[PDB]
Amino acid sequence: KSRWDETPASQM
Amino acid sequence: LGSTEVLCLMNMVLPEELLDDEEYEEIVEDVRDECSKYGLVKSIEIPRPVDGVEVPGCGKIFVEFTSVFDCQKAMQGLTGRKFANRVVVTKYCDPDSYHRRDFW
Repeated sequence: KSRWDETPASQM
Repeated sequence: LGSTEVLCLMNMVLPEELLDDEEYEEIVEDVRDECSKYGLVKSIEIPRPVDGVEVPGCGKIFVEFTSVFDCQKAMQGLTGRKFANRVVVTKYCDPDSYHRRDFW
């Protein structure tokens, strides 16, 4: 139940 | 500063979120589990409010790795992503200042 998004940094 | 083996993560926590021990522990593990994707994590510091005051460094998360390269990879892997819908901002810390545990 992490607070981190799943999106790679390279895709932000 | 940097690169160094200590990472400072900003914009992730509200002081309010650090008052409850249960919620505080959840945030630390959340940080540890994600940072461990990049390196062995030697230490984590998340300063908490005390006597209802934002102590130096409150709002910041500090993570020490065993090498500069591992810290660099974590900075690349984490910077600009969202944590609780907030954009993560990062900087390197001076291991000396961290060695003293002097935050600001």
